[PDB]
Amino acid sequence: AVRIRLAKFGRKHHPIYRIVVMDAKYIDILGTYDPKRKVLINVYPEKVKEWVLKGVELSHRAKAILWNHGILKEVVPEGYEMKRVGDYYVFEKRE
Repeated sequence: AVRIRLAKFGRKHHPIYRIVVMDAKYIDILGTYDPKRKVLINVYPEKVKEWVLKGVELSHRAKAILWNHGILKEVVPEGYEMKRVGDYYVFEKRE
């Protein structure tokens, strides 16, 4: 399926992860994350609103980054709920 997940980028002792949209290059890049310093180097919030509200599945850690860094809070409207589905997370309309 099309999912939001992490892809390796960078070097030994300094790993870097792109948050990407891919089907299992990439469909879209949602941002760039540094796990050691715990910062988002780049983020593209218009891209994350689009894909997340499309019901695309997020990996646990892609969800964690975007939630903790308040990216989800700025872009996901009330009336959309996050659901935990197996290994993934999805946002969908309440009703």
